[PDB]
Amino acid sequence: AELLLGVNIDHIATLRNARGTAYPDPVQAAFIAEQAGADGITVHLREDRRHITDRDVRILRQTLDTRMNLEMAVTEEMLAIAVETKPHFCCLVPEKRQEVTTEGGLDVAGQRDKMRDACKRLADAGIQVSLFIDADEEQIKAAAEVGAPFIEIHTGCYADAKTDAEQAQELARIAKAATFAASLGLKVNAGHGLTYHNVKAIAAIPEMHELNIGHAIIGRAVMTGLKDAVAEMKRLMLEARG
Amino acid sequence: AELLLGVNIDHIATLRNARGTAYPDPVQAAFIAEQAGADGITVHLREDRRHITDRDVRILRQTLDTRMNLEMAVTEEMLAIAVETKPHFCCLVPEKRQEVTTEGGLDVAGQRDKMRDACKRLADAGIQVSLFIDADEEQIKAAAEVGAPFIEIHTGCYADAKTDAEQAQELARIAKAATFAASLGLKVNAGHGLTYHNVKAIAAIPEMHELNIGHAIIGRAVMTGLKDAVAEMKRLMLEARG
Amino acid sequence: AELLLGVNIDHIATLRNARGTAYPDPVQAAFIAEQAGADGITVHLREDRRHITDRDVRILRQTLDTRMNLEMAVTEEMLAIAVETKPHFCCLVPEKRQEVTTEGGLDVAGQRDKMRDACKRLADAGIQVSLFIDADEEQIKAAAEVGAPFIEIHTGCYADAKTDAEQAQELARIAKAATFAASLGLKVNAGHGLTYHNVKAIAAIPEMHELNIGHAIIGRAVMTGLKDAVAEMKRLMLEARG
Amino acid sequence: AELLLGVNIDHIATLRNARGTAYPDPVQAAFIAEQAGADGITVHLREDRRHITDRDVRILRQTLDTRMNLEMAVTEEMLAIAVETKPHFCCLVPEKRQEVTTEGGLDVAGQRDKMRDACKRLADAGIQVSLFIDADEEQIKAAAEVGAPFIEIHTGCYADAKTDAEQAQELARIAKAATFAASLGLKVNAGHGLTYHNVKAIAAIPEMHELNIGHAIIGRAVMTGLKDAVAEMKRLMLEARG
Amino acid sequence: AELLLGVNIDHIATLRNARGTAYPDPVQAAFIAEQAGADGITVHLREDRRHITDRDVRILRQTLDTRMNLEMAVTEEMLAIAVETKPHFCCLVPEKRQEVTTEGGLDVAGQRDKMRDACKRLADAGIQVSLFIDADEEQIKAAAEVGAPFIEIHTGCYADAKTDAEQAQELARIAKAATFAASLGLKVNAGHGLTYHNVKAIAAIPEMHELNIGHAIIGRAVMTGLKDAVAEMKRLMLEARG
Amino acid sequence: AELLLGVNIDHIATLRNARGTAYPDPVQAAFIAEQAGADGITVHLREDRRHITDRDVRILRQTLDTRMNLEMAVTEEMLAIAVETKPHFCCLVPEKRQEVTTEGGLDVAGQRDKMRDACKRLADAGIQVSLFIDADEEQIKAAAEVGAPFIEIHTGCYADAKTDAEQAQELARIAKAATFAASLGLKVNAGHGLTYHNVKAIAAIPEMHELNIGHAIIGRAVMTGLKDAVAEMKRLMLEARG
Amino acid sequence: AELLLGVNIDHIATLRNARGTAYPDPVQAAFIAEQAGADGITVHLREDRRHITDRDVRILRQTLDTRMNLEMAVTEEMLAIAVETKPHFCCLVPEKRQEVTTEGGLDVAGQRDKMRDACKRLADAGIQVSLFIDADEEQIKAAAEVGAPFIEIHTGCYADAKTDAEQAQELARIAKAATFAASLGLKVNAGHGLTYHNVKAIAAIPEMHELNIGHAIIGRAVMTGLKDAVAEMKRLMLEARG
Amino acid sequence: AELLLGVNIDHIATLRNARGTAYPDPVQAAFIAEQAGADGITVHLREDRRHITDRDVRILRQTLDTRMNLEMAVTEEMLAIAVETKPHFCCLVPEKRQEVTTEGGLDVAGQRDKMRDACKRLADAGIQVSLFIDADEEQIKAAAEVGAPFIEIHTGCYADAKTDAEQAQELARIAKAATFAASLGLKVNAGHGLTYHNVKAIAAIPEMHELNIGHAIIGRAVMTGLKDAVAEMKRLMLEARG
Repeated sequence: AELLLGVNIDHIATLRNARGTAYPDPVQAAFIAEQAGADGITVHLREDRRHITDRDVRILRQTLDTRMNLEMAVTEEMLAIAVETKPHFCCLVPEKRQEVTTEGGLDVAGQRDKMRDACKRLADAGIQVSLFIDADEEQIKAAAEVGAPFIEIHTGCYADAKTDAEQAQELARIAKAATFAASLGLKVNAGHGLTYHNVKAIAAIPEMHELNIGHAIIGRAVMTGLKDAVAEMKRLMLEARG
Repeated sequence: AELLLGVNIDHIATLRNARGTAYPDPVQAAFIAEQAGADGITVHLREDRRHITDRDVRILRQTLDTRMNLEMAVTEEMLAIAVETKPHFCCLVPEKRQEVTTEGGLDVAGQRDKMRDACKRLADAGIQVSLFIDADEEQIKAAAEVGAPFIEIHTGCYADAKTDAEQAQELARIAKAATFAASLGLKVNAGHGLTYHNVKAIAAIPEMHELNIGHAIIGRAVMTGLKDAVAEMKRLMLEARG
Repeated sequence: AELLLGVNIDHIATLRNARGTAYPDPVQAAFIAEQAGADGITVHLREDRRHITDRDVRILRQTLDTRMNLEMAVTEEMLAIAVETKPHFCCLVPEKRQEVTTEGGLDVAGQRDKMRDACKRLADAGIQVSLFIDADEEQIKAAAEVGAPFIEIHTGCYADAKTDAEQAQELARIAKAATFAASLGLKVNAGHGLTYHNVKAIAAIPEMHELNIGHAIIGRAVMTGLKDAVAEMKRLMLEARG
Repeated sequence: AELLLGVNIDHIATLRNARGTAYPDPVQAAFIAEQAGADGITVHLREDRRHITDRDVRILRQTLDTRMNLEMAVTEEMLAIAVETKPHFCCLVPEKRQEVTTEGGLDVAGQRDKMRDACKRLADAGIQVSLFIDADEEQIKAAAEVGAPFIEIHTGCYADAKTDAEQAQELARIAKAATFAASLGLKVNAGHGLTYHNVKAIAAIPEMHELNIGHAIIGRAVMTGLKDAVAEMKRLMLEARG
Repeated sequence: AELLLGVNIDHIATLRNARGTAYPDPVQAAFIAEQAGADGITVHLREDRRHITDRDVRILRQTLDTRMNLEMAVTEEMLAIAVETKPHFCCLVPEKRQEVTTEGGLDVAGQRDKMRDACKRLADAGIQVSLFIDADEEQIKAAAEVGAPFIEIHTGCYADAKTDAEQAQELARIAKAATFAASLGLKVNAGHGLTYHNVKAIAAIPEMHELNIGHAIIGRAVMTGLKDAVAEMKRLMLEARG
Repeated sequence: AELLLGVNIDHIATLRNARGTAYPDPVQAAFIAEQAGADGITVHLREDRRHITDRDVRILRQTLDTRMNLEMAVTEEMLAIAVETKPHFCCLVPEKRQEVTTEGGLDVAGQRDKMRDACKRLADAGIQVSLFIDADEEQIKAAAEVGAPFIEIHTGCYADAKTDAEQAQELARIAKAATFAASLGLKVNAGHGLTYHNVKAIAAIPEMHELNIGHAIIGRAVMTGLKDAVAEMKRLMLEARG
Repeated sequence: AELLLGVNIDHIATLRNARGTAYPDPVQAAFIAEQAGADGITVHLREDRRHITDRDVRILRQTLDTRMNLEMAVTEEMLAIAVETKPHFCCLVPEKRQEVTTEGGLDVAGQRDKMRDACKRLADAGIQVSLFIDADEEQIKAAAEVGAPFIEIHTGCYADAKTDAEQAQELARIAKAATFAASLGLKVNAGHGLTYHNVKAIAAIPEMHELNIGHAIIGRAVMTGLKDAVAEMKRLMLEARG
Repeated sequence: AELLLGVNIDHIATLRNARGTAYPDPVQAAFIAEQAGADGITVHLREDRRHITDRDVRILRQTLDTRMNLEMAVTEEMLAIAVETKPHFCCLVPEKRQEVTTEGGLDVAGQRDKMRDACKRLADAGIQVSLFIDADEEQIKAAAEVGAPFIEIHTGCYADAKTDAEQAQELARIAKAATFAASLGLKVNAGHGLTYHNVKAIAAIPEMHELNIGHAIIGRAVMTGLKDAVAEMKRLMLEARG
């Protein structure tokens, strides 16, 4: 069971929206990445459409050769959109202060009914749901209890570690959380903030299923090209596992 | 006298500022482009520091191997900064509705004193000033009258042409403006909005001195890498001239 | 301007339809071509949707950064599809033997009424029409009379030339045909069957506006990759005109 | 233990044939592939020679540097050619409806006389025979009972699996079919319809001797070139066993 | 018109023959070079089949996409092989003491009877003949009387030029000889011995039709690979005429 | 430990010597290969200096960054050259009828006196000696008694193996012979005749110390360039031991 | 973690200072290395600023995406510079002969007071200290006693080993030294003089934390380019530990 | 008319020497450069052999495939070596203060006896001599009066020009100096300190025969590799003349 990699192309759109032209087109990047080590493409459809737009989602859904992971907030609009779109995966994320925790994860343990409804609903649509949460066992437990098949652990605190001791600390937390989530029947993803220098430690955690990385790749891309940027990340990820 | 190309790296910073990390770093891109066909690097130091930051300007000024073109508004702050920085070039641009025209060019013909002061001031600092203006002969004339050594014609209307007839129209206007500006002792640049498909027609206009292109290059870069993106643009630009 | 390259990506889809998978996708090929030297993308919507399908046209129309040239037979179905799709260019080709001539181009001189009608109806939709015809003065004069802004000379016979003498003769004929056509106010294209070894003599012809090439490019792509295949064809074309 | 890759270049030919030209030439693709990770080259010599032709087989036979794997229907014409051509391997496949099962595999269970004879005849010419069958125990036993050295499991259903569950269900089917086939002294292959995204789980299966892949490889090749298409596939395969 | 390049791939077979293996296979080099700047492929079927063998010719004749230039001695064996093979071109070269010049080229002045017969016989077969001679007037007049449509000047002496004077003189000798041949209605070629550093002076000679180079190309190819080697040669040649 | 690769660059000089030119120059190949996977460079100073010449050895001895493996016949001339040259290694090979085996390797069992003298004399000079012998016990015992520290098994017969049976047997023969040699205190090498498709089985033999390959590498290099050719071989070797 | 690579870019600046230009700039090299396999960048601020200057350190400190390892002599000037610069790592090296030992590493066992002081003062600035010393137990025990968290074993002698025996001996010594050092709670690095051909034996040593390499990498960069030079060194290092 | 490029590989050696190793080796750089656009290779054999050494010159002389240009001070030691070494070109340069003018050039005007003798002596050994002088009429006349075939104008001041005006002033100086030098029968060169950014204006100057560049090329090479560094420079030079 190879460690999978989902490439988030959101920032290709960031770059496009700055001038309101058609380029660069997320649709092209998706092709490059899928053929360069990406097992899935991730797009976050924000409410304010900062980058990825409804057009993007609509055409990508028809052009992706692998599968879509729709990052979105738990709101009527987005729930409706995802059910309509039928993405293979859906990643629920906070987008406001009430749904967010002190670390930026989805507050599941405090919104059990809302999350329960959302999960069954997305599941009836044939969508595999992933609740984006902190390496918090309480949230991890609640996630399991509301029926999500996946949870994506927030690796941002780890990415932003200011000292090695602080980083090693966040690593351990993440690792124990993953092990705990698995013992609950959850498959577990991570990836937020991961870079070419801190990706290996996470990739090594056995419970990890897939890593959703975006920015570091797109940031490497402007220099070296998307093909090599994605390929390097996948190479490093597999090395971590061997 | 080879047609020169200045690569605007602003959007590398756009990409960086989206997540507040250090990468991608404009400093790296500047190296790649200078060695890939760029005769100068252009950075726009906006008042709100959307992308390029004071850090950027400060280090770039020490790392560029060619020369800096500081795009900036005519305000006390920016005038002070540029005098302090001593860029080789300075490109005055509108950033508000009063300094802008109906086309987005710097309103020179209506602010002669402000522009006159700015030009002599930047010139005393040893800076070669370029007034960013529309292909308007009135503005072109005023630009000459206030003492600017350069003017950069706004090629955006041309870039955004919706029909070929409309485009050919904007081309002619641009070409006659350039010829007119030259007969006034001005050296003339262009470049805003130019892309890999419409760059040749502009590059062919003999009066053109240097083209300041940014977005299309950076947008091509996320796919192919900055090296080739800059090189392709310079290749197309020189073909236009032969 | 300079000789333009219209890349026909039909065979990308013949490879696809040979299996029923979604790969390779013409949408990707189009992006690669548009960035490798192609000034337009061409697709031939056959009545039997043998390669290019309606889905290809619908999506391509939204993804192309340049413009679409739609080759199609002159039937109510296609004209309706074409009027609705609104591509920049349209090239009317024969699909049935009662449509073809001795050498293989559209038969305009014999179907002036239908052709006059088509041209009018497509031009009304804002589409610029081109009639694919043999290097035949009769057909060329008729193309003009019916209102077409373009004609595309069928370069097959020249590409199929079995001897050096037969080739030089076909060449001369194409060139004299092009000049005549121009004298009638027509803009002229070509490209069918053109290859890496025989494209220069055609590109050297001054009246040539755009060369639409497919098979030879795709044929080189399977070995080399589309990016280089296209850039090569383009390079050769511009060398011929210098 | 060392997983071999067998590249099928049939679709290089389909491309060519869609036009009647000499290119792209299968003979070229074989050199490229044999030097990019291919251990053998496969060609399916169909009755209607829709792609690979008698010339191809005649020249490929004198130009391959590794070995030929002739795919063919069980007929007198083919057996006769195979015996004469003396290819290293031979893969008996269904071309007609009365010789194919309900899922696609060659119907050996229901043609034991025909197959027993094919095998003895081909084996008598020093050709190692493989029967292209479904992952079905009844067919595998017939295969062994008749004497074939090899069998090639049809991964068609696994490749076409719509849901993840449906895919895992089909994987287990193949893996148990292979283990079983091995217990009866058969060497087992696969490959039909495998892609850069599903090949690994099949390559992980121990009993696999050689994987015969074609379409996905050629489909990647029109984009990246045959060399990298072939080298990637090989790399993924060995990664799966590592 | 277009200055052409014939690539002699003889030395590919030279590397092969030093071992009795099948690699490297001339057939592969051919595809590579024709797709990288070669306009024709040249092979010299020596009597002793030192490198090129009958199978090479037999198969190349079937795989070449451009055309064959068969270099050969004048012997009944070779004339029959040539008439059977029907290569597009035939270059008659000296292989024995009695047929050579002290300078190395074919002694046509001394074998007027033989050569006349060869030119006629090869001509009725539809083969364009070239005589490999020295930049000598007597041999050129001989070549002319005998009926050869082409001549290939021996650029050997120029290539081994020891001083800058010695070289400039041989250059001049060829330039005049080429003009002399043309005034006689002969088309002229050269190439033998030409390298990456001395080719341009020869390519610049107006009367030159095609350059038949092999050894310096193969010698560069062992380091950089055939493709770039061939492409690089072609480029230097085109640079010479620009 | 590390399985090593000695690259025989003899055939570089073979291409050169076919013309008396200075290119390709063995000295260049050496730098290329040592920097691409070679751990040593091997040259065979034949008596007739067919390829490698004294200057090659004289200069290589000065430019090599790793070390020289001098292949040579046992003659007073060569022993003196070797003692003078002081290459790190010396591989004694058969060049005349009286010194060869019907299989091709050095006949040590038949020249015990001569070989013993060579090993001692070359040894006092500080050269590690290897005897090029067949995978034969009598020759190995002979090599052992005479004092040679190394032996290089002749993988020729295995390389020219006609069937999969013939090959598997020669493999087995070498594997056992290698173990036999080691039990005698000899270090063992091989390589001759090994290609990109048969090298792995040999590299996997535990007792193998270094593989001295040349011809298949040069033969691949003519197409792809030395660097990738060498690097690719090295990789296959490392893959074999993993 | 995995063996880390510390790339020393000092020689980038020795190339620069050899002329007084601004190129090549170490700032660029650092970016290339950080993206090619380097986990840290090393610079040696010599008292004579022979290559790396203060400007290099000041800017690098702001541009590096990983972390700075500053090599420096133990003087008040450097310590003050180091305390202020706050690099992640500091490696104390001898610059004067009253600082060096027999083999060339720092002399800690003889200057325990100064070293205890340094370590304390640098650790107080938050810098992690490493003492560059020979593979000498006495020096290692003293490094520990004075408080250093790291030591870097001087691999020069092993890299300079004039014979295989001298090399294996130096190796064994380094390995035994590393183990001892570890038993004292010290983390151990190495790398001086390490090359592409001798780096594996050192990387294979388990106690090795990071390898700091410069000269050999830069030496390969002038030929190959930094990106590949680094990626190669890295590749070799990770192969050694697998 | 055909501008030649002469690459100086002195700094490849400075790199090497800064460490006492064998690499990087100048012999390697010369092959790379000679095959990437260099028409000759230059080496400055200084008195203190700080970079290029007697070994280098001795081996480079037997390995160059184009020709050697020996830069040296006018002394007995050097003349003697030059005469023996028999380099194709020789460039007399100042190494001491009493032999250099106020701007840098060789003082010929003030050492007519010394120079007249050097020239006659070197010329007597078949060496073409060039005097490295300033763009100063007094020195150019002395150069011609003494007999030197060539002169190499020192572009040092133009390269170091601080302001644009100062640069144009220095350019005109060089261009008039060259035209003048030409009128006296001298062949004129340049190159010192030229970069990828200022080389073109110098290459545009008609009278220029060969440009000798080194530092900028090697400085680009540590980043991109010597091949592209050399090929870019050549490309820019020819673009300037085109």
